[PDB]
Amino acid sequence: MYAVVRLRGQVNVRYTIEDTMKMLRLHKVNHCVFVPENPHYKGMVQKVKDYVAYGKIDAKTLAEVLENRGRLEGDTRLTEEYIRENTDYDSIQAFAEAVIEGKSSLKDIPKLKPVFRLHPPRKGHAGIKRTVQQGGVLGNHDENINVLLHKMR
Amino acid sequence: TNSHGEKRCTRYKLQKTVRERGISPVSRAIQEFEEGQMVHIDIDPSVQKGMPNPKFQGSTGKVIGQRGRSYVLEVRSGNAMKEVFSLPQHLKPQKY
Amino acid sequence: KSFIVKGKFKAGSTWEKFTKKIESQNEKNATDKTYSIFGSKHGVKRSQVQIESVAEE
Amino acid sequence: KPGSMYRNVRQRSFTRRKYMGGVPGSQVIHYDMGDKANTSFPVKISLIVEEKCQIRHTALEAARITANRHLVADTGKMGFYMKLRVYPHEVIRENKSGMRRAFGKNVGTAARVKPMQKIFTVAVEKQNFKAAKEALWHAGQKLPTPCRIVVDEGAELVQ
RNA sequence: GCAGCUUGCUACCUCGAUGUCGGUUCUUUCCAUCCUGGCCGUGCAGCAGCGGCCAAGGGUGAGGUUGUUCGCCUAUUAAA
RNA sequence: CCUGGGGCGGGACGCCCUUGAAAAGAUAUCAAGGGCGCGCAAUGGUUGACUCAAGCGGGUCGGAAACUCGCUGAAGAGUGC
RNA sequence: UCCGCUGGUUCCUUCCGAAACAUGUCGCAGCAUGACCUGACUUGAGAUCGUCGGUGGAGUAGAGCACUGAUUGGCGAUUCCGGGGUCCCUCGCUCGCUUGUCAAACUCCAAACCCCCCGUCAUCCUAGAAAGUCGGAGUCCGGACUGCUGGGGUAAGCUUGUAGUCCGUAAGGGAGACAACCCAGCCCGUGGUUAAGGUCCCCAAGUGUCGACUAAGUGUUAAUACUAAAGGGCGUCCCAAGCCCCAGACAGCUGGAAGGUUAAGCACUUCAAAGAGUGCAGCUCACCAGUCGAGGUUUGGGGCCCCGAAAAUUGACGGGGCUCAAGUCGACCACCGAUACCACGGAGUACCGCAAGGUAAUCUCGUAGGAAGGCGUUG
RNA sequence: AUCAUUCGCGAGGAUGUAGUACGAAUGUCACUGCCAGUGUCGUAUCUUACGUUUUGAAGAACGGGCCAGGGAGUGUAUCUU
Ligand SMILES: [Mg+2]
Ligand SMILES: [Mg+2]
Ligand SMILES: [Mg+2]
Ligand SMILES: [Mg+2]
Ligand SMILES: [Mg+2]
Ligand SMILES: [Mg+2]
Ligand SMILES: [Mg+2]
Ligand SMILES: [Mg+2]
Repeated sequence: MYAVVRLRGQVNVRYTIEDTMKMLRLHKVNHCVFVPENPHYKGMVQKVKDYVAYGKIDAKTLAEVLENRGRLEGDTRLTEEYIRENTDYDSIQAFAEAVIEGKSSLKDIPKLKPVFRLHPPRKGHAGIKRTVQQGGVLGNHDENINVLLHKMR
Repeated sequence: TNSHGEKRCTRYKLQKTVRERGISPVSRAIQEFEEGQMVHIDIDPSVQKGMPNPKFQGSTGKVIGQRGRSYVLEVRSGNAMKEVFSLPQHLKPQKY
Repeated sequence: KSFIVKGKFKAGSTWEKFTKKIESQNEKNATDKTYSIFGSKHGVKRSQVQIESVAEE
Repeated sequence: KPGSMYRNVRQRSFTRRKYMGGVPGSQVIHYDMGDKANTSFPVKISLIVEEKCQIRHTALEAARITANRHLVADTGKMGFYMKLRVYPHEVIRENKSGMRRAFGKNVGTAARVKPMQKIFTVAVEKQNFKAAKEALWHAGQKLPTPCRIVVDEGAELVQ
C-alpha cells in the first residue's frame, strides 16, 4: 500500500502532472492518500515523484494515521466507536491490520474522507529540491515513509 | 514561400520501405470491413487512387458506410470528427 | 582501530583504485572518513566513491 | 577573422555542398605523414579533444605543419607515422547592409569534433615516444580546444 | 583574450525636445607612462640608444593652414 | 503594402515540392534549395507483346562513334517540365 | 466636418475571468471571421486532463555507409577511355581488399517523448457527460524563465519559432535591492509547526559536530542579460603505475677522466675507473671505488589556489569583518523562519434541501471583459 | 523542562517520566476604575505616490501648484435577442 504524501505546491507545475495529482486527490501540501499497489497506481505515483513522497506503509503507521487524522463527512474526527459500529474489528489498530493484510479497505468505513490532511513534519524534513536518493525527501522512501509519516503525525 | 498542396511534407509519410516497394499484397485490397469496425489508416503510396490525406496517416477510423470500392471512416483530427474516404488498400484492421 | 579501505572512484572522467590506510574508532566511522576524505581531496560526492571492503587491521 | 568566431557548436551541420554555392576549399594539404607503409609501430599515441568544437581548416593545417615539422626534426623523416583523422566537412559561412538577408556566404570549411574524439594518431618506435608526444603537445596549441594525449598501443612498452 | 576610448550590429530608454560638432574656460579621473624618479637585460666600452618591469606626485607648452576632431608643418622643449 | 526605421535593391504580394520543423498534427523570419503562369490529336484511352540504364564477350575500314547476338542487370532507365 | 491618431470617461460588493494567436483585408497603429472568456436555454449518459497493457503511425536524437552526394591513405589489377620524354616502356583516372572521416534537403538501422483506437484503473458526472442554439464582449504592440546543439547571426538585455510554466493580471516569505529566480498561489482574527533560505554581528536561530582542503582576503555570487579565457605552475593535498632501492640508489664529501688522436677535440689485445668530447693547453661533467645510511626519480588522472589579470567621481562578499573559518568539498545534528500546512472561532460564495439546514482536500488571487446584488443625488 | 536508561566518534537521537504540567478559546468567582476612541511623538516590521501610455513606471515617459463648483454612453428610425 503506497502512502503518497504531497510535499510541493501547485505553482509552476505542468498540467499533466497537476491533473495526475488531482486524480490522486492531493491538492495541497502535507496531504496523504492511501492507494493500492496495482500497476496503474504505480505509474500514476511514478509520474508525480518530484512533487510527492511515497512508500510502503506498515500497519502501525496507518493505525496512528487513522486515529489522529481521520475525518468523516462534515469534518468530524474518526474514533474507536465509529469504527466498531461500522466495521467488524476491535479498534482502529485491528482495522489497520486488516487493511495492510489486504482483506479490508479504507472504503469499508462509511463516509470516510480519502484524504488525510496531515500536520507539517515535526523537526522539518530533508528538502523538496532533492529526491530520497539524493538526500532530499521527494520520491520513494520505501518503508522509510513511515518515519516521515510519524514526524507528520 | 512554402506551398499549401495536399502532398506537402509527405516525403516519408508517403514513402514505401525498400523491401515493400513495388506491387503490394493484393489480399490487402479486398479486405471487407464491417459496420462500426475500427480500422487503421496506413496509406499505401503505390495505390495512388482513393487515398486520404497524409494528415490522417496513423489515425484509427470507425467504418460507418461504403461508397463503392472505398469505405467511409469517422476519423479524429485533433478535436474534430472527419469523414475520410479510403479504399481498402489503405486501411488495415485493428486486432484485439 | 586502524583500517584498510579498498575500492575505486571517479577521478575526473576515469576511475582509479585505492587502498588508503584509514584509522578511526570503528568500521563505520572508517567508511565515513573514507567518503569524507575523498569528497575533500577530489570534490566527488559519495555516489562517485565505491568501497569494495573495509578490512580491520 | 579569429577562430573564436567559428568555434562554438550551436548550429546544425552545413555540409551538403550541392545545395550551397562556392565553398573556398581547405588549406589542409595532407592527412598522412611519415612512413605510410610500416604498420609495425609498437607505441601509438593519439591527440584527443575534450570539448565540442569546430576546428577550422587553417587551424588543422597549422597544427599538422607544426606536428609534422617537430616529428621530422625529432624522429627523422621515416621514423614516424602521423594521421590527421578528421576532414573539415562543415562549411563556415559569414554574413559579410545589417541583419537583413543575413544568410552569409561560405568563407571556409571546418571539422566538427566531439568530446574525446581523436584528432591526430601517431605511431612511433619505443625511443621516439617522448618526441612524438611533445610534438603532439605542440600540435594541440594551435587548436581551439583543450587537448590531452592518450596512448593507443604499447601502454606497457612505456611504463 | 582584455578595453569599450573608431566604425559597425541592435532597437531596450527618451519624439507634450535630455539644445546637436570643434574651440575656449575650469575641475577631476584611469594607466595601457611621453618626460621627471627606481630597476632589469643587451648583440650595454663611455656618450647615446634599444626592449621590459615598478611608479599617476608634478609636467605635457607657443605658433602657420584648415570650422575642424584627426593629421601635417615650424621653432623651442626634460617631454612637448 | 511588406521591409531588423524609411528609401535604393528585392517580392519571401497568387500557386507547387524538399529541409527548417524538435519521428502525430501545427509552426515564423528579406530562412535555405527552387519551380510555376506552360506544352501535347498525341507526348491521350484501352488491349496485346515485350523490358530498360550501364557493363563484359562475338561480329568486316560499320574504329575505342552507329547496327546486331549472348550473359549480368528490382531499375542503377523511362514516365513532357 | 472627418480621422483607424492623442487625452479623458464620475459609486460599493459578489460570482466567473481572458487574448496579445490563425485566415482575409490598399492589410500591418484598424477591422471581420475563428480560437480563448462570460450569461442563459435545450438536450438527456456518458467524458478523458492521468496511469498500466495491447493493436497501429513513426523516420527525429543516436548510429551507420545499405542508396544519394562528399572524404583519407596503403595494397593488387583497370593490359582497354587517358597524361608524358617499333605508339619499345613512363603512367593519372577506374575497379576490388584493408584503413580514416561526414551530411540540414542521405538511410540497411533506429529510440525516449508523442498521436489515433481498444481494454483496465483513476477522476468528473442525473446537484447534469458529450453535443446544440442564442445574448455580451474583450483580443490580433506582448514579454520572460527552463528545454529543443531550435533557424539566422561574430555576438547581443539581438531577431524569429516551438513545449511547459510564469509576468501581464500575482499577494505573503527569501535571495541587498530583483515584473516574470525558490517556497507559495491569498477571505478575517488567534495559536502552533514547517516550506524556501539562514543561524559570528548588522538580524530570530550554531563562534554547531565529524573528516579534509585553501594562504590567495582567493572566496564569503543557486538560476541568471548580474560570474574572464587559452596556456603554465619542482604552490600545496591525493590516487595509480614503471624505473633504481639497506647484495647500500638519490643529493653532498675524497683518488682518476691516465691507452688514445693533431681522425688541428669547443668554424685500443684488455683494465671496476679515459670520448673522435659537457665547460671558463692545463681550468669542467657523463662515468667505476669509498662515504653518511634511506628513500629517490619519471609518467598519468584528480581537488583547491596562483601567474596569465590594465579604466577612467571614493565603494561595494549587501556592510562590518572572517584564516583547523564567519571560505571550499563529503556528510550530519539541533534550531530559526511565511497569510503555506494543522486547529479553533468568524465572513462570503457554489450547489442541494419545502424549511431548519447539509456538503466543499476536491470553494475563496486577479487586468481587458461578461453576469448578479446593493449605496447615493434630484424629481 | 528536570531526572533515569541506552545508543552515537561527536553535535545529538530513541525510550520512559508524558501525550503529563502547559496550551487559543469557552464559562464562572473574586479584584480593580479604567477602557474603546481621538491628536502628536517614539520604538520594531513592511511599503520608491496616483491615473495613463506601456511587454515592463518611483521613473531622468506623459498629466496635475492648491481648493471649490461645472465636466463625458443621450434621442429618433430600423434590425436582432
Ligand atoms: Mg511602409
Ligand atoms: Mg545526427
Ligand atoms: Mg518560471
Ligand atoms: Mg498567472
Ligand atoms: Mg515576490
Ligand atoms: Mg473587470
Ligand atoms: Mg496593458
Ligand atoms: Mg463636482
